[PDB]
Amino acid sequence: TITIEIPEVLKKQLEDDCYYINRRKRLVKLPCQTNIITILESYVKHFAINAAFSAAEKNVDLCKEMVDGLRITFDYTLPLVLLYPYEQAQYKKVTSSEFDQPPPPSYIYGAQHLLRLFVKLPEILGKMSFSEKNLKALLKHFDLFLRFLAEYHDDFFPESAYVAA
Amino acid sequence: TITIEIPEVLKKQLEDDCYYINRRKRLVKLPCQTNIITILESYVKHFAINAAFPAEKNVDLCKEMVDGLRITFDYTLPLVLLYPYEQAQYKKVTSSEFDQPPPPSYIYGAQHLLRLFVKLPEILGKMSFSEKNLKALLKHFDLFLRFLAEYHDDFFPESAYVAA
Amino acid sequence: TITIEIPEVLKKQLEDDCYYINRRKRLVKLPCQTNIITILESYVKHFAINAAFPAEKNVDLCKEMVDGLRITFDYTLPLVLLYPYEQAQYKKVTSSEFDQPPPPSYIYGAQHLLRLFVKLPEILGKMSFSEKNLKALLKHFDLFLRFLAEYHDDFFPESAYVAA
Amino acid sequence: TITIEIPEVLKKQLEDDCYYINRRKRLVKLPCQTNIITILESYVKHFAINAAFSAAEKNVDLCKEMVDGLRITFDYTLPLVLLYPYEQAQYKKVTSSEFDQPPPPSYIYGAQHLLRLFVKLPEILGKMSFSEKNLKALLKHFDLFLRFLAEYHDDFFPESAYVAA
Amino acid sequence: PEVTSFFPESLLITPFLPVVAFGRPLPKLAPQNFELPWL
Amino acid sequence: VTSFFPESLLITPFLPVVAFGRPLPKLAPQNFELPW
Amino acid sequence: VTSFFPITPFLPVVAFGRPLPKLAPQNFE
Amino acid sequence: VTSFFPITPFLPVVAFGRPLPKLAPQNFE
Repeated sequence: TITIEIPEVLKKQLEDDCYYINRRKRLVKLPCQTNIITILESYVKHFAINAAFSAAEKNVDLCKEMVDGLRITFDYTLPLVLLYPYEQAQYKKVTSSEFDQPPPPSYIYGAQHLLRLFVKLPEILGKMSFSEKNLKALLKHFDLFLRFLAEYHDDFFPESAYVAA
Repeated sequence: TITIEIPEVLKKQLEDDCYYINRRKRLVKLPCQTNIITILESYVKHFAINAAFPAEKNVDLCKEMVDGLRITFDYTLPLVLLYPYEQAQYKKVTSSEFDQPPPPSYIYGAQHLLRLFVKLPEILGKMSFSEKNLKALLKHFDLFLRFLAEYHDDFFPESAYVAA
Repeated sequence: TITIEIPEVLKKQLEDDCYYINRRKRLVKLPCQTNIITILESYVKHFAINAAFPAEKNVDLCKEMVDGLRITFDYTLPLVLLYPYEQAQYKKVTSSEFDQPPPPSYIYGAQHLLRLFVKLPEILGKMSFSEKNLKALLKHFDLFLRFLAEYHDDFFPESAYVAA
Repeated sequence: TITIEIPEVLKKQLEDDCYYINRRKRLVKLPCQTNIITILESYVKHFAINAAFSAAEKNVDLCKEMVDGLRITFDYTLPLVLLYPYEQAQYKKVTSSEFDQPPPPSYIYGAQHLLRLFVKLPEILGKMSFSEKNLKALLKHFDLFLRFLAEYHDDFFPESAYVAA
Repeated sequence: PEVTSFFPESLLITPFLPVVAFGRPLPKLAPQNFELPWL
Repeated sequence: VTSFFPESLLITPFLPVVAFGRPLPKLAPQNFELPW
Repeated sequence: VTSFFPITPFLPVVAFGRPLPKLAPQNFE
Repeated sequence: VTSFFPITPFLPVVAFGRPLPKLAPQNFE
């Protein structure tokens, strides 16, 4: 089985997230001022400079594939496997309002839900059969991203992201 | 087998298109000032104005068609809609949101969009449509093709093609 | 979801089967003196005798089922019908018309054929059967399973199992 | 495009075959006393003694895959693409008479129809995308088989194989 | 017997088992009368 | 009905939605929960 | 590695009048 | 070479409410 280790800073964050929604009865305000598209855009910039200057790991092109994979994976996953029972009415309401189709989850949700995906990812990645060489390189790129997500946790996860409605 | 009739105004247009590229050795300037995304957005508006004054007066059903077209085109273009000469252009164009390759829909225009209507029946045969849904869809292509024929002069300027 | 009810005589048999292999550490002797090809050939005769004295009493429809079973089994066995212990046996058995690997149907017997009826519903879910054809088919499994239960003593001798 | 060269001895044989059926109005007697299963069996034996005693082309295992491929390919191909308009009634009558299903074309037809397949094979092989390394090895194994078929043409192709009601 | 949307999980796709010759799936052939590529 | 059998049996390969170079798989709806 | 990345209807295996689905290996229970 | 030889439903690309078939490259005519 596949394991993707979560930085304990973000493990806590996930526990907080849970407590907020199904206990303190709170919801992330949507759309997030800073959505998943922009979070991912930010990482790519940061990846690119951290290569050029420093000292599959340092591959900026390989990074971009990962990020794009994430936004496709999230778009599909969110309404199926990443919601809490309480968050259901919010999803229905949000997607109901290019050709006037339903905006994709990536343009609506933010860091809170993106992180949830990293819990489900191993399950999902097991079901698509990756080659040995390609999987390791990919899993490493998640670690880097998670490291990045932990390193700037204060900025990506403001408490004011949650709402009482 | 599925048939999608092309208005003879556009049939001619397609014959012109062919002559330009593999005989007069010309190429559509890319990106088109007016691309497929905007052509499709224009039709939706002027479907909805038309509606104002159950089947194919369903503006929602229209929108599904248009979105299908842009997905189908995006996939189809580099595989089945190019001429042998147009190959180098495609390579060069796609090489230059996350700095990925812009999708064919944002680059190409009315010239190539029309080509798709030639290949569509073949493709639509391969995905098994229900009776009720296929007829409704085919009618929505007719309407779009009439729309395309009705404003043929605006959508198809000759100056769209180049020597360089 | 599809359900194929197993006669409780055979349900027990399946529980016995399990206990033998991964607890009492036993294995069906292979090849079985009476294999799946012959079991299936026996049922067809029986069916035809029973038919004499709808789609139920349709001998041709019966034959399609039986052939489907032997195809389905041939494919299924090494993937979804083995126990972890039975793996080394399979490897050894298939290793020894054109000197290819004898198909599972000519090697295995009633013990494994029955296992398939547990997995069948989910497999049958994945191939989309028409309403009319599925019901007729499921009924033909019931008849076969009753047949299997009716002569359970003959098809399932305990001596079918060994332990080094 | 893929080319499979036919030994001119067998090219002639194919021209004869044609003349017999749609001009002299003749049909191969079915089932053939020596069918395709046995022809293929015979080649494998011949291949194996040859590899052992001589001077991918020598790989007896690779040969066996070819032969098996041939009988599967033939079974499927015959009633679709290998018959002449006149031969249609024969096929219908033949297959109509393990579980009392229709005997597969391989057990009924002989050298006459097997050869026909080598005409259609290139088009068919074009449609399944073979890797470079695997295709060349395969095409060579057809050459060897065709050489074998030409070398014993008198035995495999008796004229008495054809019929007239 | 109207229609308002072309869109409906039954949209998911099951890989099926190919009949395989020489390590590749057997392809589509449309019926055709046998003819020799040299008249 | 007399036969389970009928060209319609031929199988069309369809275009996968692809993430990280692999097709996206089936997921049955499920309420999100933390593995600890 | 520099990418996670690298057309014809086919004949299927048929049983009971329908194509056989591919199955991922699994221990029987 | 010694052989000519060398599992999950997937999400497809959908258009007009149905999956898009894969297409073998071809010159337009």
